Amino acid sequence: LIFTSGLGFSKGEIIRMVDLMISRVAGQLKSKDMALVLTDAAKALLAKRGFDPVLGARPLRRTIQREIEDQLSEKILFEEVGPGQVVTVDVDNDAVFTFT
Amino acid sequence: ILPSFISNPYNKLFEERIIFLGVQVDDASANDIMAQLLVLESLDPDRDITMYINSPGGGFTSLMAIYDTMQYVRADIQTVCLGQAASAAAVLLAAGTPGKRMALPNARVLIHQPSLSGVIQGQFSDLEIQAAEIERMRTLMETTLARHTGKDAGVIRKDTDRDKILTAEEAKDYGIIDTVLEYRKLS
Amino acid sequence: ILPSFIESNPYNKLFEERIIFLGVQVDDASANDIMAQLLVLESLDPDRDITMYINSPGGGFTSLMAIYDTMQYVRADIQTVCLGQAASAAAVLLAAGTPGKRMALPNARVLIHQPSLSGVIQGQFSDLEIQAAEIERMRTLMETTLARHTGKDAGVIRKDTDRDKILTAEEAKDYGIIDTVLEYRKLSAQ
Amino acid sequence: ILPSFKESNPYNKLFEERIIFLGVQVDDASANDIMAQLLVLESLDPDRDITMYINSPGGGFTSLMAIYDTMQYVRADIQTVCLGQAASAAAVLLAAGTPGKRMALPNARVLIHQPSLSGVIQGQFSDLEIQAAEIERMRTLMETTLARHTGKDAGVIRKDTDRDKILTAEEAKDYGIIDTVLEYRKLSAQTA
Amino acid sequence: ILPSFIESNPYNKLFEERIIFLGVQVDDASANDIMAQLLVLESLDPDRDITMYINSPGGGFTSLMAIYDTMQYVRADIQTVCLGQAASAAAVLLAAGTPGKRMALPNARVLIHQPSLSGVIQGQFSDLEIQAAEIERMRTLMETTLARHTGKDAGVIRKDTDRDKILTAEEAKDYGIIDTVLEYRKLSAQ
Amino acid sequence: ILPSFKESNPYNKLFEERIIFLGVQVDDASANDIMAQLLVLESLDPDRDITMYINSPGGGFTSLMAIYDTMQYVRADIQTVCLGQAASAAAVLLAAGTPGKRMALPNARVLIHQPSLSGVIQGQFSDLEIQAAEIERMRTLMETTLARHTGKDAGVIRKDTDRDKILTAEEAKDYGIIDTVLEYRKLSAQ
Amino acid sequence: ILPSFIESNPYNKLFEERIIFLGVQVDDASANDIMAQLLVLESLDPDRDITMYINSPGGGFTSLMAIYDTMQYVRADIQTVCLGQAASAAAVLLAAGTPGKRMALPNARVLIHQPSLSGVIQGQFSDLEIQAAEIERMRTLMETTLARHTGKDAGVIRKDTDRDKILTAEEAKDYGIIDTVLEYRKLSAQTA
Amino acid sequence: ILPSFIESNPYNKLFEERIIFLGVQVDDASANDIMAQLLVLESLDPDRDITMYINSPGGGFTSLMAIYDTMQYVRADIQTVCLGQAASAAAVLLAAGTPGKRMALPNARVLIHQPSLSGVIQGQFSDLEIQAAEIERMRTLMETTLARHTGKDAGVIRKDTDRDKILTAEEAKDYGIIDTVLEYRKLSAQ
Repeated sequence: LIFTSGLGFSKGEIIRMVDLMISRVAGQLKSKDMALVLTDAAKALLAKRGFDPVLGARPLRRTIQREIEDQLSEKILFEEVGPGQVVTVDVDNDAVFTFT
Repeated sequence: ILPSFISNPYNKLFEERIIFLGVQVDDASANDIMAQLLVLESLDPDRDITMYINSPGGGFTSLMAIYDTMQYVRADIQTVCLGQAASAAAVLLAAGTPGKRMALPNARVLIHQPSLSGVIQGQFSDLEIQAAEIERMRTLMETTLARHTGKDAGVIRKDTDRDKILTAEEAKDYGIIDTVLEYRKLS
Repeated sequence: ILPSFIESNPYNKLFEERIIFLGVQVDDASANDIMAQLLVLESLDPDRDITMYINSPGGGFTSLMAIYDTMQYVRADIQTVCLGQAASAAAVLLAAGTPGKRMALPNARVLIHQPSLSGVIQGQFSDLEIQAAEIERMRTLMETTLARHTGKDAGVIRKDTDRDKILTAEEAKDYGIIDTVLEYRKLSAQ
Repeated sequence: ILPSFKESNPYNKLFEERIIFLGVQVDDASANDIMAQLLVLESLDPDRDITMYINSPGGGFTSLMAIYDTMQYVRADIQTVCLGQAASAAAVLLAAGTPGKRMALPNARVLIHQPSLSGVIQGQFSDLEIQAAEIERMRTLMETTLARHTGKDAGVIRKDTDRDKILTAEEAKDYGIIDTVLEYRKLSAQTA
Repeated sequence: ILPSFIESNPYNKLFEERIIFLGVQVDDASANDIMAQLLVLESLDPDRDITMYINSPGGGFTSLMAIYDTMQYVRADIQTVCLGQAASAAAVLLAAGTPGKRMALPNARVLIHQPSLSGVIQGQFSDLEIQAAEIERMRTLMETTLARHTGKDAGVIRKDTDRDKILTAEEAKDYGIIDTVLEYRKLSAQ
Repeated sequence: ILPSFKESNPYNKLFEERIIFLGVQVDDASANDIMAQLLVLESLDPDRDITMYINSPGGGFTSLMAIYDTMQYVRADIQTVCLGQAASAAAVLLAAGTPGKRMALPNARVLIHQPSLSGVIQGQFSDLEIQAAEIERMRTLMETTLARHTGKDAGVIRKDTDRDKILTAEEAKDYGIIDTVLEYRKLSAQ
Repeated sequence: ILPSFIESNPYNKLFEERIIFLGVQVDDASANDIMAQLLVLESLDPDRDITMYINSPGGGFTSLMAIYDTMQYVRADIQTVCLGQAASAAAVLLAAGTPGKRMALPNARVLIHQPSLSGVIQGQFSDLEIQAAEIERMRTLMETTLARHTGKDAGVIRKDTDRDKILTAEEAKDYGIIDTVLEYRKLSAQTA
Repeated sequence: ILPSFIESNPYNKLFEERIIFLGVQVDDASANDIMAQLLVLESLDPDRDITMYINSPGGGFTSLMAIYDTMQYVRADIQTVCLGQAASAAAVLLAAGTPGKRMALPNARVLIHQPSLSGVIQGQFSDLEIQAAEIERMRTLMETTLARHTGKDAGVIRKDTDRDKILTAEEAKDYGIIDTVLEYRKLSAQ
């Protein structure tokens, strides 16, 4: 059995989780003859945007889907990324991702 | 006669995070304002606290109590002038969060240097102390208004040397408020 | 003694139907209460008119202008009914109702006169000239508001208000301060 | 010490039976309260009469006119009863009730007299002329109202009110200010 | 400091047994309270006697006449009990109770005297003729009321009340103001 | 400040225990309250003694006579206890308790003195000749009551009250005003 | 402004814990309140101690003796605690608590002095002699009370109270007015 | 006016968080209230600290000592915050909080000066000698407490507090009256 669960004038591993979560996308791309690589800055930005200290890693999956899966699918449909190519994800500059 | 409904209008305003500084600024009103500010901050620190000002001024230490409480709390403060803001109230009006100090079109602001009402008797060795304290309070008001209006203490001192009255627009050009409320009527 | 009934007294009942009673002197307390009531009423239903019963001998100028701004700012339209008398500041408030919704009972009375200083302000000539400038400013502001709301010209208002001007309901209607004089509803007299 | 007795007071019970007590000096406060009560009762049941008990020493003129206009405005009829006295403005209010529905108790007293300035107004002659004109206007308005509600000419009212006119209930009924003088309804007294 | 709790006030208990307490001066406020209570009790049970307790130093004349008319109008019999004193106006109220049901404790005193002016009325001699005529009318009305409720000629009352007349309970019974003198009902005493 | 604890104060709780407090100057306001309380307590249970605690400085004569008649009227026995003082009027009230149930704490005091008219009662000689007669009657009645309740003679009482007579608890007990001097109930002492 | 809480007041809470408060001048109103409170607390539980806090400048002699008799009369033992000061009458009351149970805070002061007649009593010499005899009697009675409750000859108290005598808590303990001077019970101080 | 909310008002909410507001003059009423609040809060939860907000011009000396003894007696740690000013007695109370938990807002003020006899005391020289000795004792006691809590020496306090000494928040911290000057918390413009 397992269970889970002032007024005023007072003062005086996440990168591993991101890798695991993007493992599914990387595998699906591999089935499509594609190799996904994420830079350290990209993983840091993904963790910053999608990791909620209050709610843990709950909003991380949707964040990855928003930032990578949607853009990657759009680019695949545009044919700008073809089978056998290595898809590298980088971050520039609030910031924004970019795919090579 | 203030008619209740269901609560009084003042309770309804307070629920919406509105504080009413509608009396003379003294110890009683200062304590009431401080208690309300602390309660509102505890209930929801993020949300802003509005503060309506229709007062003819008052004491200096009570002004500073209210001022410190307003600046201290986590919540942003938004000051409205309504009908008048004279002497202490003016400082409080200028003490709202920048960009969130507004006044009604026919409001009136009135800034002047601190004045002693009555006579303080005693030996010269005590009147020297009282004069030094009065100068300190005056300089403190100069510095607060200079901080919150973006004007040098010298300019503010020269301007407040004698009672200076400002309309809402003149107050805006003076840095005491940020906006003059346009009327909201649908016709 | 005002008798309640079944735990609502007459004033609360009037407030339920969006009626604000300015039956006292226009000062800080009354001004703050009236602002609070107008804001609450606007919040409850912005698209419903708010009635203002006026029976006041007037009062402060800053309080007048505060109530006036709140009336002109609320999204709802204000309808001002003068009962008994609307003198000095109150007159302006009666004139400041929504054009077409200003009313007075047949035997009511309106009084208009320029602002007057109560008591004596003592000081050096510099402070007194500052005060005189302020008082002229207040007088001109009252003239401007009345001219705006009655369709007269500021100069005509100035000349008319030099000395206390007392108008009956019909004369107030013909002056531009109200739109209609109320008619009785009794059926025995119909 | 006014006892209570749902818990209610005598005045609340009287209000529930559509009775308004004007037992104080007419002024802004009492005028506003009476107007609020009249409006409330008229809204509750427009076609049912409203009863006004008058035991008052008089009061102001603008307040009197507020109350008078409200009485004459409401859909419901007004039945005025003079209790112990009705002086100055209260006499006008007593005469302002609906014809046939104004009455006084046998030992009541009515007192009609012309408006009197309380105190003094000091100022320039150009302001005193304005004040005197307004006072004359109000005197004439009082005479016109009483003439309308008593059936007498304005000149007769002016002549009569020049100095304090005290009337009993019977003299008031003859004058025209009331229609009936109330009769006692004690059971023992009748059966004797 | 009267003992009550939230309201079992002893005056509430008395009123619930149809007892009205006139223990203060006879003025407009107390008069109006008394008439409201008499009317309320008459409505509650018209055919049950209403009791009045009179410990008052008297007061105004119009207020006296208001209370007197209400006492005579109501359908129920009024039983008056003088306890302490019944002076000036209150005396009439004591004598105005239903014949037979007028009582007083053994050590009560009843003061009867003619109406007197509270201060000075000033004005032209004509206004004073009017006021003096009114005062004479009021005095004659007092004599007539007491004559009606005591069985004595108005001339006798005028002669007797020309100057303060103080009567014990027994002298009041002989005079006709009351009918019985209460006898103590303490149990241990018998 | 008096703590509370239905909300009830100590005074109400004592009233529920059939205890009354005459701890203020005797007058109409206090006399009417005492009378209402006595009547209510008699109604609730007339076979149970009512304890009246007396710490008064005195008061009027008519109020004293009202309280005295009520005390002697109600069926329940009254037990008077003097705590700090019983001066002038209250002294009579202390002596008016049921024989055997009049007590005073050891340091209590009683003060008996003839009636006095503080202030001036002005008027013609023919009015002062009536006022003097009334005051003499009041003094004689006070003497007669004190003599009836103490067992002395009206003449002896009159002689003794010619000037302020101050009696301690033992002296009062010997004088007839009280019967027993309360002994302390403290358990630690005994 | 005294903050309530969820309800009661601090004073109601203290009363529930049997803590009377004599924080004002000893007059008839305060005496009646204190007497009512003592009688009520004796009724609720006669076998439990009653605490009485004394912060007062004194007051009337008769009120003093009323409160004194009531304290000595009830069945519950009384424990007095002097907080800010106990002057004139309130000193006697402070000494009137049960022996062993009279306490004072370290910085309290006890002011004992003979009775003084603020104001003027006029009258004939025949009345002034009576008044003077009464005043002497009350002075002697106060001396006897203090002698009884402090274990000192009444002559000693008479000589000592001839002029205002002010005593600190320790000096009062030496005198006899109190038994123990309260010690602070703050945890942080004890642990430091 | 002080709005309530759902029911309670701001002072009650502050109390529920163990906060006491000394916002009036230090006299017997405020002293008694503060002591009652301190004792209640101590009973509710001794371990938790009690906060005292000080904004007052001073007041009596024995009231000061009552509040001070209660603060130093209770089992809980007393934190103090000076808001607008702490003049005369209040300063002592401010300095009497637990070492480490005495705070003041940046623009607060702290006025300390020697005890002064308001009014005039009259009497013989042998009485004024006693009164002057008492005044000296009170002054020495004030200096002793201030030296004990500020760490200074009594002589230095006596020299400094001869005339009104006004210290700001930082000057007070240097003097030892407080420990920390509160820093603002506002999230915006952190």
